[PDB]
Amino acid sequence: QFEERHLKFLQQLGKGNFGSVEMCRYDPLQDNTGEVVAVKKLQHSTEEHLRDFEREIEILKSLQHDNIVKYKGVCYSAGRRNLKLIMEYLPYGSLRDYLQKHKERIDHIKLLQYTSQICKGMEYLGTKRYIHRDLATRNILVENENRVKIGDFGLTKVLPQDKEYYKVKEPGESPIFWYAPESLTESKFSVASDVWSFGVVLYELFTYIEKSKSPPAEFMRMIGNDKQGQSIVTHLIELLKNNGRLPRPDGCPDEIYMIMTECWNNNVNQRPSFRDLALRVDQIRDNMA
Ligand SMILES: CCCS(=O)(=O)N[C@H]1C[C@@H](N(C)c2ncnc3[nH]ccc23)C1
Repeated sequence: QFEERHLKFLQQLGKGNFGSVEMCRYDPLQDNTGEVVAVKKLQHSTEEHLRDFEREIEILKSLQHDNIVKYKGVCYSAGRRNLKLIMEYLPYGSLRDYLQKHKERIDHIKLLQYTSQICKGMEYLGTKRYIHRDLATRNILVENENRVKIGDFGLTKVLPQDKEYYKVKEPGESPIFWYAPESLTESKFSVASDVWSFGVVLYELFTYIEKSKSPPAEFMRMIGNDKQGQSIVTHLIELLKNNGRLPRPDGCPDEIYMIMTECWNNNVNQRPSFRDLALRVDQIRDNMA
């Protein structure tokens, strides 16, 4: 149980259109010896966003896996109008920041160890028919030098039993440069669209988060200056339809780029499964040694 009066703000960790994550101390003894936790809260709270947040909390509470961030509890203290999700806090931070910082000691075998773990986490979500929808290094956390965890479930949805996709028509900001074509055009999300986004995560890893090499940076460079009265998402859809793809990262092995290109198939049914991805990654890693 978490009492609101004992949560002490330390630092901001990240932001989403309607959500924010903060590093807080939970200090019931009020002597600064309390545990440091990660607190997720709604930015501009609504009755609709609260119900969605309740679902997100039920999703994370239902997950227990070595490569999934741990649920600690909730903090209401003021009915259902100031709901907070309490999670474990990982001092090493996001994989996005860690990779950039430690790019000299992180080798390809290490990148593939993280890749394998994300795949394992994703296969586990699949057993529960959960679609993550927002896979990105920004949302992956570093437990230690040999372990990562999927750390946010803000866009995660459960598939209904009757279909293999979830349709989401909703404002505002979508991570369009991580989205599968059918997610851009039909707002259709599936295990297959999470595989496409995984391909983009694999790309982020092998660029070591070089700012000018990010998926928005590369797609924008490919779209070019000829924007002339058309939106960026219109240009992106056309580019993907015409088989335009993110380039092979500098020093990335052909076999690893092949996995990315397979994830980025226009036909959802031709994309690999997360079990096949783990097999292929684990073996490329074993061969590197
Ligand atoms: C709201 C949209 C998602 S976001 O803000 O783009 N990414 C999240 C911030 C968080 N993160 C870096 C964390 N850092 C350390 N410990 C942690 N536990 C739990 C989380 C967490 C992932």
